[PDB]
Amino acid sequence: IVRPVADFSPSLWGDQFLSFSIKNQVAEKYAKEIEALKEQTRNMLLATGMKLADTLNLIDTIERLGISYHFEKEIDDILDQIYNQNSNCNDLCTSALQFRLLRQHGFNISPEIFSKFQDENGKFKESLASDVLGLLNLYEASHVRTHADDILEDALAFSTIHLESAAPHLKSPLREQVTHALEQCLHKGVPRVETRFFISSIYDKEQSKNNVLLRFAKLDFNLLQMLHKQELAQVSRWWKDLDFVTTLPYARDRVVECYFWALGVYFEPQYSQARVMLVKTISMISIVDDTFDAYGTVKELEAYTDAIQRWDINEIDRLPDYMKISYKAILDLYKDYEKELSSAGRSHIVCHAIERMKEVVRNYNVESTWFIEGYTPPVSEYLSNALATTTYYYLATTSYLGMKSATEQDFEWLSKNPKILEASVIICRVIDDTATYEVEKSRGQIATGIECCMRDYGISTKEAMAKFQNMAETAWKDINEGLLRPTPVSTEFLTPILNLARIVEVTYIHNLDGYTHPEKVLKPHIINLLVDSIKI
Ligand SMILES: C/C(=C\COP(=O)(O)OP(=O)(O)O)CC/C=C(\C)CNc1ccccc1
Ligand SMILES: [Mg+2]
Ligand SMILES: [Mg+2]
Ligand SMILES: [Mg+2]
Repeated sequence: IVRPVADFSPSLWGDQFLSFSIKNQVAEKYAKEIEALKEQTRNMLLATGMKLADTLNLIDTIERLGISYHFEKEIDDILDQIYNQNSNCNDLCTSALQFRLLRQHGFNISPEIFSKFQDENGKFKESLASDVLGLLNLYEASHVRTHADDILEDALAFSTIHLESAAPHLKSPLREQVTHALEQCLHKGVPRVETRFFISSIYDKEQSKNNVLLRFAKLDFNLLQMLHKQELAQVSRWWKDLDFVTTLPYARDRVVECYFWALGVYFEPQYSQARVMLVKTISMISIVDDTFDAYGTVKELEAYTDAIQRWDINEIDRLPDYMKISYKAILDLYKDYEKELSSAGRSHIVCHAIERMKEVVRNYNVESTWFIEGYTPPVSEYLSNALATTTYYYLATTSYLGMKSATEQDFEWLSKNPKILEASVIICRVIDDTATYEVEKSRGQIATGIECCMRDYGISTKEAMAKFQNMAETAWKDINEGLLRPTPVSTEFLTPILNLARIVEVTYIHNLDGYTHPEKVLKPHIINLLVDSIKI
């Protein structure tokens, strides 16, 4: 039994994360200052009689600075008051920001707030083309559209063309802020990634910056980063004591990138156990994926799939030796979770993630059977199988395991494949197929996603990759709609699903598999979030 040659890049990190010792001296210093700075900032938020535009800029600034999670209450109370007052008497900049902030927090503010900036056509008044700050906020706001916001259909295109035209002559740091927005809007970016950029490249270089907020943000980011580094060290050690690097060499060695993925789902300290649990799962399912996708014979993947279904160590003897390595590690991982959760009595909930992994595995095997047989399913049939293979139903479910507040009713909701969950699953699928179309139209895979879309609709690779990006746009509208109150579960359990969609957009920016090829895209992110501190 001779197998496809290993062709993956090795982890570019070595063991540079393997051992991080926190400096308690530094950490307690940072924390002590932050407490003072926090209250200073709380009082800024609670100041009486501010103008609407000042309030929205304050909240915007704090959120971009990455310190808003300290003021969920305060910030919500303020937006709720703003929402319930209906202020239709502002300019484009304030209006667009008001719109974006309220929408991001689930307040279904009407898009009619924009009617005053449009002609009798729904086309934005061209006279606004010289109002860069207005354009900039209209641009950002244009990305939180739901299906009901067709009024904003022109906003992205209008804002874009005029931001592009103005950028070269703007002063700094506004120029850099615009250029970066044009490349990566705020709403669909990874929060820590955007925050690092905002703090260092923009806010720190503003003539007008608030020094208390700047300092607060720098200290908080560097403090959490110490936590993240501990987390990664612990996970790196865990991955090293697994040694899949040598025993399962056919697979991608990307546990750092997996941690990046878990960090994107949530960064707050309260989600530390959840990150550690999540990243282990991400890492492990990545191995399973590579075993189906680049090593195991169909006969071998059958025994593997059945053994996953039966879920019981008595099945290892039925498996090839290298498959016993991954299989016992999988079963072990879940007994780990059961125990890690044992003290808070939340052990039972593990079977939700287990069942979702079984489901992923089932569809890995189908996918495999299609490739062997050379089957090109109709797009409907292809999606009904290829949605789960994103692993995203599964990761979403996993992400709840470590959240102390996650009740059974939450998992119950997530199991019914709610529309918000399905939308980010769709985004993952259509982006993965677009990026890795020419990756694996070379590796002999006649069963690619795009290849179904072409044979089915009688359309070219052009129209195929479009009609896919099409579904991505629809899905973002559904995500945005899914955040609106009344929410089906508490917002805390929606943000991970939204964050999962964000990470896919960011990793595959410019249409490249940034996970398999972390070099160009992911490595700079990883350096700025987990290697370099923000110099103070
Ligand atoms: C990275 C991987 C699948 C993508 O690689 P590939 O394009 O070869 O998959 P495919 O066979 O088309 O499903 C899943 C393992 C890593 C995880 C959980 C998070 N990252 C992720 C990235 C893209 C798709 C799904 C998930
Ligand atoms: Mg696969
Ligand atoms: Mg794969
Ligand atoms: Mg693919």
